[PDB]
Parts: sequence; structure tokens; C-alpha cells
Amino acid sequence: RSGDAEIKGIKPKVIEEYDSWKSLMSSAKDTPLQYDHMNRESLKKAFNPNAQLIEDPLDKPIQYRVCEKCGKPLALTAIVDHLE
Amino acid sequence: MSICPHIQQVFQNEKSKDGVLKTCNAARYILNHSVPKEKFLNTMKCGTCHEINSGATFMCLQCGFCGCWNHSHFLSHSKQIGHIFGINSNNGLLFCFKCEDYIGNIDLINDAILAKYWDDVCTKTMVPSMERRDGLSGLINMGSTCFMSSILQCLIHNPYFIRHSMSQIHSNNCKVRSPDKCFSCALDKIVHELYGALRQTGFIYLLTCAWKIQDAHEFWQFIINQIHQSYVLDLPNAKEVSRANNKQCECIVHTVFEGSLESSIVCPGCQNNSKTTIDPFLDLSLDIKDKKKLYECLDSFHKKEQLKDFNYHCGECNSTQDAIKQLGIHKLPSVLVLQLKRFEHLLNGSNRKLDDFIEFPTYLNMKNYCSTVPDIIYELIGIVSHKGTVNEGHYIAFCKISGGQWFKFNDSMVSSISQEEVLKEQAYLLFYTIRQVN
Amino acid sequence: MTMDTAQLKSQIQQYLVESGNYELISNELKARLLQEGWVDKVKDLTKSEMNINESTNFTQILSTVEPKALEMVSDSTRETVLKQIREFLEEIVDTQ
Amino acid sequence: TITIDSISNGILNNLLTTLIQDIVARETTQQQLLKTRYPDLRSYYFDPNGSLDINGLQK
Ligand SMILES: [Zn+2]
Ligand SMILES: [Zn+2]
Ligand SMILES: [Zn+2]
Ligand SMILES: [Zn+2]
Ligand SMILES: [Zn+2]
Ligand SMILES: [Zn+2]
Ligand SMILES: [Zn+2]
Repeated sequence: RSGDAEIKGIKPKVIEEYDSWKSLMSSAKDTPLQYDHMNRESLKKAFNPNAQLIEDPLDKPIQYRVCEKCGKPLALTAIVDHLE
Repeated sequence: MSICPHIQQVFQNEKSKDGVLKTCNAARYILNHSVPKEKFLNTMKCGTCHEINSGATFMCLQCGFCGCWNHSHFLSHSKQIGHIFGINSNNGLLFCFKCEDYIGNIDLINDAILAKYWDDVCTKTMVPSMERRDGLSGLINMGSTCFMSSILQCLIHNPYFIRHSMSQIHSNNCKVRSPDKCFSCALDKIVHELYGALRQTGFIYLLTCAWKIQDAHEFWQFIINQIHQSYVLDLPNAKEVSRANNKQCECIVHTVFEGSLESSIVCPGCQNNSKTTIDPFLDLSLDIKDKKKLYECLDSFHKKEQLKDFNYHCGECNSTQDAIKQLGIHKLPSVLVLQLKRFEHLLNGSNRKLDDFIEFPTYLNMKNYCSTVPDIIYELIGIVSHKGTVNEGHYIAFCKISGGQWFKFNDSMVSSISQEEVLKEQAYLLFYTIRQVN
Repeated sequence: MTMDTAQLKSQIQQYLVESGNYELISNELKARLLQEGWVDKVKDLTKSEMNINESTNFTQILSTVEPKALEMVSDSTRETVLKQIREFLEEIVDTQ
Repeated sequence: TITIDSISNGILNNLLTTLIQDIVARETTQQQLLKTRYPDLRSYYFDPNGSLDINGLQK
């Protein structure tokens, strides 16, 4: 064990156990919402199964627009329903 | 303030535009719906150097390449192949490699999920006005109502409650549909005024619902329970009402603020652990007497105490040894609400307010306060303090809005204030929102 | 015969990800940086530099924030996390 | 040539720079949006002496 040691290769013992970004789309379609930094195994144990989660809740301001007719502030995903 | 002229050039062609938006929507979709390993190896591996996280990694708009920043490999690609736009795979923001800057000021790109409906959207809805964009506004007292308004401020700057309200969830399901009859509705009106253009009409309409039924904590429990009623009342049948009352409610309150405690009572003599219980909470009341740090109060809350209970005989073994009781968190909420118990009521009939300054962190770790552990970190976003005596006093809220800037709400007065000043508050309620879970 | 060092460094990073350990390292680091106030410090510094340089341009701004952001990382965090990476690398690599 | 030290420092630096770049991206983009959305953008008022509200006013 030595930080200064030249690395020869990967341990052969370890080795035993082993391109478009767009090609990810079909696995993503089958994959539920994922968080950068909230571990699912741990949200299963420590949090209520039906818990809401907003990761980095303050890292951007709330994305909304305001209805010109009635002044209501609408979440992006509420806008199309509110109009149509 | 200019706007990348290169993406403007692409938007002239109507077909090339829709390719850009379809792609932005796809990348962002993939980024929200890939498992860590997948993400690392397929959105943060560099096409050229094959390093993971060589700084930011950009997913090309026009092809499948991904290129790192620290070695200018996306820049190279943009120069070599002429593909000058990439999405940052940590955040889905779009970079122009000729401007050497992010394109953040184009609403259509920001709101790309609405691309198919854009001409409708952008003519029939406006961006929020400068004054209302962070919901900042005093709420006048008008009759010993700072315990109401200060609670309300933390609520209407709560990311979960804002999202819920602006999502129109309640509006589209409410049966009572009346600000003067229904609480959730009244709160909806306040969000309307503070974030849109309709600024006490909502808060006015909130005392009128209170006409139909001093401590800010009691009002917190009061108001969230009302919100929960309103949800129960909108439910389509008796069966769902039973569930939401007796089993698992799925309303905003019960999926944001509710945790549960394990209350373990064990008898030394024979380890009988039978008065052990799992009890819901919507906040935690901590003792602060002769304490100086929130973590000490949590240690207190969590430590084994002896139950002084005359003249107890272990149901199971007859031992007169005090039962050992310990509290631990069995399930944590997304927003943890802490009450420091400052208003000590006395057997002699009087009251005390404890003024002890309790130090509290901007990031709180609850890992040691659970029960059978990895880091479980919350971010302070709200504080309510009490000024004055038990008799005549007021309440003041403090909220951390987006960006990291803190404000102070003193009835009509709203005022900027530093994080360093907020931390020196004599805190009463503390609102912490879940931030990281290892 | 020697190996491509560039290609080896990549495979090493790849074993870290496959084993689960890259997520651990990454998460220990963020949790550490978050609790020492570094994220909030990096955000303040960015704002200061935007004010000073009267620019929101990412590249310009990054150039002045990044070098200082790295210095602000504490020794405890830097040391702790390097220890952790090192031990993970010992499981993976052979050494001449 | 590569050593345990070279590689570990590499990995730490990759992580740190990535994260720094993320934080800065979000701040500058947010501020770019705000300045473009509101050509007349006024920061909210600050007062050392605790007296002036977000628009430099009082009760
Ligand atoms: Zn409308
Ligand atoms: Zn450009
Ligand atoms: Zn590269
Ligand atoms: Zn390309
Ligand atoms: Zn209603
Ligand atoms: Zn409920
Ligand atoms: Zn017993």
C-alpha cells in the first residue's frame, strides 16, 4: 500500500466482474423519477412511502406564469389545463 | 441584455426549432429518469477522454455525443462538427459554445414542455411582475393577528405548498369553491394576490373562515388540520374518507409534514417493551431548559429517561424499577417543523417565557435521532420568533426564498436581512426542508 | 508492452461507478460540503463576482469563482474524502 | 504515468469542479434571466440600521 506507487493495471481478480445519449430514452421511459442526491433505499427506510420530495427546493425560483384574464399564478404544468 | 443570436438563427426555421425543443425535452426527461449508474456512464462520460465528471458534461443537441468541460472536449466537437449547443447533464441548462454562455433568458427553452402550446401560452399568460415574483408582501395585523400572519408567511413561502397551490390541485377538486367558506380556497386567494394580480383580500377571507370556528404553534396545527379537512371533504365517497382519516391520507399536509415517532417504553428488570408505540407527528416539541444548542435539545429529546410513575409494578415481572423510555424518529417528513418550548405554563397558574438563545444550524442532520445510519440533511427555510412577554408580545417570521436571500416579516413591514442576522434569532418554530439523504 | 494510461484511468472510474462506490464518494462529499456552508459560500462569491465584474457570463464568472471555491473546501473534508477514494482504489488496482 | 495519488486527486477535482460548475451555472443563468426579463430590475432594499423595508419605506 503506497500512494506514490505506479499503477500497472486493474486487479485480474476484480476484472472477472464486468454511443448516443439519446439511446437512453427507452430505459428512461420505464424508470420512475430519480434524485441526484436522495438515496432511494434510504427514502424507503426513513421516509413515508407516499412522501412528496422536491430536490434542491430553493435552487431555482418557482416556474410560473400569470393568467392575463384572472391574475392567477399557474405552474407550468397547470397552464394548458387552465386555458383549455 | 442580448440573447444568443445563434439559437435565434435556428428558430427562424420552424422545423429546426421543434427539433431543438424535442431534444431539450428528451435530455431533461432522461436526466430526471435515469439511475445514478446509468447517468454517470451515459450522461457524464466524455466521448473523447472517457472520464466521468470531467467538470460539466454536455449532451449535444444535434447528435448523441457527450463532451466534458475541463478539457474543452465539447468545445472541440462544436469546432470540429459544427454542433455548438449542449445540455449540461447536472442541470439540463443549454450552453451555446460560440457565446461561451448559457442560454437562460429565453422563455420557450425554459418552458419547453409547453412547446406544442406556446402561441396560446405566451399570449394568454404573462411572466410575473417584478414586484410579485417572490410573493413578498406584508400582511397587516388588524387585531392581534401576527400569530396568524407569521405562520401564513412560512406556509406561503413553503416550496411544497406553493407548488401545490399553483398546480391548481385544490381549485380543480374543491366542492365548496368559496374563499369565505373554505380554508384551502382562502390560502389559494393569498397565493393569487402575492404572486399574481387580483393584498390582504385572501387574509381577510381567512379570518372569516376563522369566524366559523394567541399561540402561533397552536395555529400551525389548527391551519394544517383545516387544509386536511378540505381534502377529506372533496373525496368522492365514504370509503376514501375512512382511509384519509384512519390509515393513509395523501393530502398536501400528510405527505409533506407528517412523520412518526417510536415511543419505546422498556422495563429494566425484564425488558418488557409493551407500552411501545408508533405515533404520528406534524412537528416536534423540544425542551430547551439550560440548553444552548438545538442539537442538545435533540439529544435531550432522544435520550433515555426514567419514568417516575408511582407506584409502578411492571405488568410482566413485578419490578418496582422505573420503566426506561426512549423516543426516536421512525419516519421523517419532507418538511420537519420544530417547536422550541418557550412558553412554560406553571402549576401556580402563571406563565413564563424562556428567552434562552438556542443556536440552530442552517443545515440540520437527523441521522442520530432515528431508530432501529447515513447522513440525512435538512435545510433551514423558515423561522418564527416571539418578541415581548407572555402577555403582550408579537410574532415575526423569517423566510428563505429562492436564491438564498432571507426576509423578515413584521406585519406590513417586509425587510431584507442577512443569514448571519437570522441565525441570532430567539427561535420559536423552525422549518427545515429535506435536502439530502445518503 | 504498456497500457494506454488514459484508457486505464477511465476503467478505474468505471469500476467505481459499477461497484456503487462512486455514488457513496459523491454523496459523502456533497453532505460534507453542504454542512460546512461551502455551497452557500460558493453562491455568495458568485454573486459578488457578478456584481464586481458587471457580467452574468458563465465563462467569465467561472474563471474567477472556481479557483477560490476549490480553496474554500476545508482540509478535513478534502482529507477525509481523499482517504475514502484511496481505499476504494486499493481494492481495484495493481501497483508496480 | 498514474498513481493512486494522481488518480484520487483527479477524481476529487472532477467532483469538485463539476459541482462548482453546476452551482455557478444556476446562479448566472438565474441572474441572466432576471436582468433580461426585467430591464428595470431593482434589488430589494437593505438597511444596516434595521429600519427600511424592501423598497426603502416604513409602516
Ligand atoms: Zn384565468
Ligand atoms: Zn450563442
Ligand atoms: Zn473529455
Ligand atoms: Zn454533436
Ligand atoms: Zn376550497
Ligand atoms: Zn391529510
Ligand atoms: Zn419487568
